[PDB]
Amino acid sequence: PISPIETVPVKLKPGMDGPKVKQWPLTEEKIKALVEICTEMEKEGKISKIGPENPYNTPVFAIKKKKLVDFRELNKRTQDFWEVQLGIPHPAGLKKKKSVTVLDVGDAYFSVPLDEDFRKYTAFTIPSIIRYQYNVLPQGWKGSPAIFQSSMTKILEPFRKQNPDIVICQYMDDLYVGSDLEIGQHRTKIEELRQHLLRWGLTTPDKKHQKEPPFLWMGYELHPDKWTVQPIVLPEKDSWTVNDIQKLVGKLNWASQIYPGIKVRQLCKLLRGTKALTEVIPLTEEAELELAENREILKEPVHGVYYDPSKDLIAEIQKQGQGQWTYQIYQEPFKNLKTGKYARMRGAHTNDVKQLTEAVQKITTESIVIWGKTPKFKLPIQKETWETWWTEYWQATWIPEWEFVNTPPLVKLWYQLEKEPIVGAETFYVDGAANRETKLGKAGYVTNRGRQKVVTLTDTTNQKTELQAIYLALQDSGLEVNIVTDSQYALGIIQAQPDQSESELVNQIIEQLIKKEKVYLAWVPAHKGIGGNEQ
Amino acid sequence: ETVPVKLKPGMDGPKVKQWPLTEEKIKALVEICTEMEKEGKISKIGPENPYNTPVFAIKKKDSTKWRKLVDFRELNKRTQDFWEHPAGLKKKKSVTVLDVGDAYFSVPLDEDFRKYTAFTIPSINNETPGIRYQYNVLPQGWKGSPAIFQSSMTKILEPFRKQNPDIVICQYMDDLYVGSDLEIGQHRTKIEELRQHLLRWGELHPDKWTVQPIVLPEKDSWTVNDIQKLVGKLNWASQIYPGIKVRQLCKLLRGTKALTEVIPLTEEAELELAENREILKEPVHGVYYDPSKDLIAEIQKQGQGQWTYQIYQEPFKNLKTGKYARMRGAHTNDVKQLTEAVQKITTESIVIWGKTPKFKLPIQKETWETWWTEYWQATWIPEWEFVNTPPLVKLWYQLEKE
Ligand SMILES: CCOc1ccnc(CCNC(=S)Nc2ccc(Cl)cn2)c1F
Repeated sequence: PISPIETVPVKLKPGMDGPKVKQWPLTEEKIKALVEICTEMEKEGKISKIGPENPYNTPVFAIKKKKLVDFRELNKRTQDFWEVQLGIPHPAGLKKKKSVTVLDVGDAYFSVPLDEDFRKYTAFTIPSIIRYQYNVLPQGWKGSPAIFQSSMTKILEPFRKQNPDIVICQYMDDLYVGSDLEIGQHRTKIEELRQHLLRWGLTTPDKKHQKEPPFLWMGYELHPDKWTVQPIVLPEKDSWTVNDIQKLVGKLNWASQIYPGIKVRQLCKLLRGTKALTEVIPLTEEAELELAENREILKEPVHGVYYDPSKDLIAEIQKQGQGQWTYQIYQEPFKNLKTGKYARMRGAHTNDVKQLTEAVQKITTESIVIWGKTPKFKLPIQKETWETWWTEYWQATWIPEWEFVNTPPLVKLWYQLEKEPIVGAETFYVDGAANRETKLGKAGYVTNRGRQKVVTLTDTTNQKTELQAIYLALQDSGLEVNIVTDSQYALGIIQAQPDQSESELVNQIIEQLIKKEKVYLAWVPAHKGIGGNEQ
Repeated sequence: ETVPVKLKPGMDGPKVKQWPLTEEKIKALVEICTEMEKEGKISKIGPENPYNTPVFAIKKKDSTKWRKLVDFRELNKRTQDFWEHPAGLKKKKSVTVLDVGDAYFSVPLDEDFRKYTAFTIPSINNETPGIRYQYNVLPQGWKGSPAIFQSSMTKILEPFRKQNPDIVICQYMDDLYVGSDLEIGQHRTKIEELRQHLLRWGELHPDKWTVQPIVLPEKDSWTVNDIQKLVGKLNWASQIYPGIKVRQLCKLLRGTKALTEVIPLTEEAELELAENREILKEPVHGVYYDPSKDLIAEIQKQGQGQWTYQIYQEPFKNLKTGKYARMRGAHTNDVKQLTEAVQKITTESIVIWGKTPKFKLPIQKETWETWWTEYWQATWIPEWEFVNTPPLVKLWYQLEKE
């Protein structure tokens, strides 16, 4: 079962040499075992056998399947090749076919010729209480895969060209063939293909010995016209361990994409303070009620369809809460191709709108991979909202063709600072300062209306104070307020209308800001002669 | 023949990932490459080659034809420098650019360097492994290419350089810049003339941009707020013009008056202001283009399709500054605008210093990388980083000569 395809030229990483590790003694039952098995590989097509030349010993232990090797060293010293599998084909990107067959090309590695000037660098050793090398791609070797694929890739080119309506997909030691030919028509080409791969040493299984739909995928159950979320159910446990929860919460998270509604906030709770992975944790009632309610959900599986080039792509989104979004792409309403959820945190600043934007951006690229197209978007945001937002934002932002959808809750702007001072509205001259080293400071205000205030702050920083000043101002002030400040940092923050932060304090302010009728914020240079900021 | 080329010592071939592409672009690319394969300009490669460079496709302006584009930024960064600039075009009245990418295909590439030019045509949904190739000729968008073709280029142009030592021609990458003072009439003809002279083997206005002044507000009646804002801008300004005075003003601002409060200007203050207006009438002194150091490009989004930029090698010592008003078509697309922008600016630096500046773009990496290619149109790709527009710098440049 050898192949007459020209080997690819393999080199050892420059400046390095073939292995020299030692072979470790073995039972006599394992000696006489590898002995009479190698004898096989030899007459066949695999091994050769050598002597004192090419002293590149490579470990050769044996374990039974209740011969084998280890090139760890070799591998280390072998060059690098190209990206074997920059990512796996996700179901939503497939089109329905009339018939699908998969050909397991098992020992295809060993069917491919190795680079002769390289075989050298492969050596054996079998102590009799007997030294070989390789001539074909060996199980475990760095380049076997990348090479075998490539080989396969060429071998298929003609056929693929001659039978264009036939879609072959290569994955590991497997071939995925689909088509829109009536049955017998398909079977025939399958053998044509199969006998083609055999006209090259790569032997495959007879239709009598082949795999049958549906097929299991990235958790999917695949049929020629429909895919189904391989139903899943959590275990009923009497004693829950740390690791257990971790794994559950993990498996639970995966699911939430397909079955949005799944929750784990109360399980994640169980992990707080864990002393050891093997620890056993009690189950909050809230914790049980979640498990049960989650299991109800994970009951009725999910049915789906494939991608019809003919129809356009639609992606719609909803905000499951603050910063957590749910999306579903499809062509025929309710005929979902894909569904998903994202739930991101942040830094000193963010707002639903921009977050919505980021979701969109993700979906796009995700789509571009799956369909090489970006879907039309159905966004729970008013055009005016979007409009007034982006045209004013400091950063460059955009959204491909999208269209509003009144599917509350809608993402809106929780507030908007005035563009000019509010006439007849108090004017606070906030200012904050604290001694860097000693976390302790003060921060107060003084209005044109002669109102005043200042609080001492035990344990704080500068910005915490500045922001605080501003917070104060906001607290006691009224629906209309003018606030001058010299905080470079504070300016930006607020400026950018954030509606969610990591800082409780910032959040504090955000609430306040939301609460007021009209708020104008002004910045002025620090420590100059500028009044208010002077007194 | 082909001259031996090498990477700078120690360095190794780029191994940059292929960003996913749209079908539309892929089909186009596949088509393009297959043709180019037949012609022997490129050739499929194997896995023993572990290098990679990004590629994509862009339809040229006033063209409905798909153009293949490769990002050799990394690679160029790594190829040995080859040691092989006109101040004319800088001053010229009009300039037009010529794409001679083709020139390069004619010439072969050292066989030992070829490996490095490995690039990859991706497949959708990862359905098929990618299509890998490497050049056999001198590739377009490579810094080594214009270099190795330099020689031939000269002679090719000589008969025009001689026939017209009144016109200027600077080459940069796949680009050929030519500028004369003749009216567009006698101009386009000489360009189109030259153009033919090239086909044989096989507008712009530099005199209108340089730097602008910082116009300052001017109102009938000033309020506390007004004064403050003003003072703010100046103070910052002083960083460029240390002569800027802001005392007289900062006095008026003494007390805790409502922002809306109106305030009359001290005659003393009026002078102060007056003096600053005077200063700000011209770019500060002592600004020299150093060629040993890198050229920088900062861009601020001003809103309303408005964009402001400054080119500098050192902070507060800009060499040039400008504005850019979006082009009717980006009615709603920030990324489109920014790209166009970035483009002009690079183009200008080329004219001026014939050297690409590094950008500081006010935009998320994510955003920029999902779509920039979709609006790009140039044989070259400048360097760039992403930032958070400091609120000050904007309110300042928003104050440009309108
Ligand atoms: C387990 C699915 O196998 C494959 C995976 C990836 N690609 C192919 C070939 C492409 N076939 C196409 S367009 N669609 C398609 C539809 C249903 C099923 Cl069950 C398999 N393939 C496959 F056959």
